[PDB]
Amino acid sequence: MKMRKLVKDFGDDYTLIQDSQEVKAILEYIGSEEEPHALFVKVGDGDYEEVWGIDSFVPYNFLEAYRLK
Repeated sequence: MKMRKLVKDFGDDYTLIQDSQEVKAILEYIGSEEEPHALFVKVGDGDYEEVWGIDSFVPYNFLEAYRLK
């Protein structure tokens, strides 16, 4: 499983989440103690198939995202 991925490599099958409150909700949902400021999520079959975070609120293609789910 690839545990790290460059933002620039997140295609259209992913969605960016920046809303502070939604990030918090998601993190609790998946049970993560990590504190990213933005998420890249892949939604699948009515659930979150993947959840990745970046420590920056603004997404830069060069940032490295880390998989949380």
